[PDB]
Amino acid sequence: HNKKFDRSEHVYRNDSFLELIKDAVRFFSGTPVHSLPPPERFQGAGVFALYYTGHYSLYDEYSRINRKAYNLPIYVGKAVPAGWRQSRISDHETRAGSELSNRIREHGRNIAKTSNLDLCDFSCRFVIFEATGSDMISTVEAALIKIYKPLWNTVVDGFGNHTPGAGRFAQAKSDWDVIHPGREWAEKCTGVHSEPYFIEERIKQYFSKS
Amino acid sequence: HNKKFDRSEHVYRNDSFLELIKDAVRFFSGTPVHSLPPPERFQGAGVFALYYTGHYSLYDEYSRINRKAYNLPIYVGKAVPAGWRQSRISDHETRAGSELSNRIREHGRNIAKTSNLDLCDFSCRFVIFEATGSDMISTVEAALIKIYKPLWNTVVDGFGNHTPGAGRFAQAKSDWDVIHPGREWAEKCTGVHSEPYFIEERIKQYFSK
DNA sequence: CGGGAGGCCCGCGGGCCGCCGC
DNA sequence: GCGGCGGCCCGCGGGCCTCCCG
Repeated sequence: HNKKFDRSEHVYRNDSFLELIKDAVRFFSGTPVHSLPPPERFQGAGVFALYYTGHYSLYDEYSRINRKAYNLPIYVGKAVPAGWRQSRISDHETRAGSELSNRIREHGRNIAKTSNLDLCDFSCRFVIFEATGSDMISTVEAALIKIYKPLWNTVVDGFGNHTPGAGRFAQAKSDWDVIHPGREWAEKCTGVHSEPYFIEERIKQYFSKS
Repeated sequence: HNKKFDRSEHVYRNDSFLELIKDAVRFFSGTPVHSLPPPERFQGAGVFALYYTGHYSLYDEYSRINRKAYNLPIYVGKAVPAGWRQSRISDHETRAGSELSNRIREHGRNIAKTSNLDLCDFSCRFVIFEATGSDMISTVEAALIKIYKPLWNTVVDGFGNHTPGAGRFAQAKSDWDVIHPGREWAEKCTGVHSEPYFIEERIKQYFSK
């Protein structure tokens, strides 16, 4: 403890970065668009976007919005370097990892298990933030989400989830699993999930705004 | 697609964003130290670190590391503003929330619950990131953890847990709990958990190079 | 039988609900 | 009945574990 509490001295303002962020976003937007997952595997961590062009009833708008360019993301994720929680890269260095390609791939697999979504109707964009750049990954991801408010980011939860595992079978599958059954593990959960009607209604709210 | 695939076309080269973290990390280091919890409540979202100065056997070494200054944190966390998960911020009708303060206190309180740690032996530092700097919170925390590798984040897991609740009761009591009862809810967990000897043996290792 | 990738655990803490004191 | 405080759900995904191919 120290006498004289003064809140002003704990606040961190440094505007320098906003322009760094808008430079990243700017760049992201012009990166080539590939199918899901990309035709080759690659090393790197970074950020990515998923785009829909199919006609599943609830999402048909995207085939309209995205008809002429990949304009609106359904989802935007990030693959951060290994070591975010414990930072234990302490005596086993690398092996330049490839965690971005891996998530993107994982997400492709999950879609491919759904009954009502066709992986052929998704594409992506992704950026690799190198060496020291890796520090941006999160911040850019937030900006992208602030700009597009992608549906699986701002209305429908659970796309990005891993299995809860035994020990957590009792919890509820996510909204994302209720409307898109089924990853196996989603079907082993006994927990009371949302009711399809509420999730569908949230989705319609999302597509009302001009 | 339509293209070739040219990994190179997706690469973002940047070097100065790292300097921003440096600035934030160094600034954090400078901020006034307060006990746990801080003497007053305050509004803001951001990052905080916790400090030990006590003599509970296993952690006694901190009383020698932090003897002269608040050097090495035992745990580093974050608190992000309300509606961050679905990017509906103080829209309508906040940003005047006080989530940083509030989590610092839930932390104090968990500690107060243990039978073998004394709250007075803990101090803290915190940084508030204001609007539009809150995008950064996540990252500063990660750097702070990379730099200080704080025992609880990197070795004695669990302090971070809120109650897992029903639905998750079959998981294993966390390392942290198994050395620091008694959070009510940890007793409800039924998974096969790690052994005190190996947890203590890991703490001994933390202080050995 | 070691390195990599994907499987299967729980960590951190966000969000929302309910109880409480205004 | 509000909003502040706690408590109890789970999102979101990191990391070790495994299984397999050398």
